[PDB]
Amino acid sequence: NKYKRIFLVVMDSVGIGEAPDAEQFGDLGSDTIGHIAEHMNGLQMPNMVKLGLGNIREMKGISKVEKPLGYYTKMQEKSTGKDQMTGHWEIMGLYIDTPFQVFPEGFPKELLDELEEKTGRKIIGNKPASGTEILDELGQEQMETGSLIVYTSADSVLQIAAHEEVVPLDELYKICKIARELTLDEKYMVGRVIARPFVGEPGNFTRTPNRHDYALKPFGRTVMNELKDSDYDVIAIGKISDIYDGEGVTESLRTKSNMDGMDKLVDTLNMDFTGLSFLNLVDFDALFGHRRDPQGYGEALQEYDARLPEVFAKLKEDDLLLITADHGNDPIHPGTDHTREYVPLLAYSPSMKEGGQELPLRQTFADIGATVAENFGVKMPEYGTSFLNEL
Ligand SMILES: O=P([O-])(O)O[C@H]1O[C@H](COP(=O)(O)O)[C@@H](O)[C@H](O)[C@H]1O
Ligand SMILES: [Mn+2]
Ligand SMILES: [Mn+2]
Ligand SMILES: [Mn+2]
Repeated sequence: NKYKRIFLVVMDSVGIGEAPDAEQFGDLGSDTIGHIAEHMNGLQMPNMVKLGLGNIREMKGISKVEKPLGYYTKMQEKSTGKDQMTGHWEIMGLYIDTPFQVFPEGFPKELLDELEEKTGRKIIGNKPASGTEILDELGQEQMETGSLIVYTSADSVLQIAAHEEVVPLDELYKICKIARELTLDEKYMVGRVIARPFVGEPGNFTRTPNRHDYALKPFGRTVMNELKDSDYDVIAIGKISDIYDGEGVTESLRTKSNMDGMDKLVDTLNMDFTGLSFLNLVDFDALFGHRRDPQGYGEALQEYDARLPEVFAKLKEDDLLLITADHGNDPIHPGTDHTREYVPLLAYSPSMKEGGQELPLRQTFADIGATVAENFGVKMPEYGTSFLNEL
């Protein structure tokens, strides 16, 4: 095998400019890194610059270098949707025709009617909200009536909140499983159904750790599945395991923040493994993109960049580092949804003694999965073209 270990880092939502099909999505003008760079009066990301970020595209504070450490290009999304599961499933070798939906005005009456019909319970709420806001507003009514608080967020989720002393946990989980079946429908396709049990009294409600998530499996066996089946390590860091519903995962490391995610990446550098370490840095999307906070996003990018030199120092001759993103989420863009954007691709190994070069543009995110598959000699994905031989 060419590389013993591959470290794949998804900077979640870190897009590099509108894709050719952005107009279909209402995403003309979208530019996640570029708009952040402008807001920051120049982004400080010297380590990404050294890798060749500016060679992909020059932006404020992000300039090209004569001799990038590794290889660079961008990738274009081939699948229909710009959601979390589409982008990640494509990266690992799939093609997803049917996109996951978001619900800024709440769920269609038809879906909620059927959920009521199957459960024998009333549904209240039906809007995007934080768990705190919705409990303050409807927690007391929920307790008194035994109704279900159904709500969403900026991502593809259907959340069901019920008080633990009013709706037994087991009943709440049964209800969520019913909701999970009903939402396997392209009209209502949510990425995740989430049980949100809570306790307390009006003016003092708290969500309990008895939260359960109900995800869909990827629409195909992924490169991760093939790695696991061939006895390779597949270490998932952060949201990765959840995003693939555990498919192909041999070890999962939970993270609490981007800095904690980098700490776990460092932990995996310290592990003797053969296979894939796969990190998702989610704060970019979860705290800043959807909340349209370019300052916070910019600060987070600078915090991430400052962590990289330690990563560079630990990489071995037979390690490969891949840095990419799944979609965009431009923090200076209308609405609260993701943006359809190209994503950067940086590919670096200390064995690249003369530095890297420009790669042909990746026509699908599955090019990453294809590269990983070829490296480890496992079954090649149906989609994607390996760039292993170019490195
Ligand atoms: O908590 P996480 O990282 O699993 O994230 C979870 O909860 C968030 C809601 O946050 P709130 O608690 O403010 O309602 C949602 O945006 C997200 O889709 C969901 O996976
Ligand atoms: Mn848009
Ligand atoms: Mn994402
Ligand atoms: Mn998102």
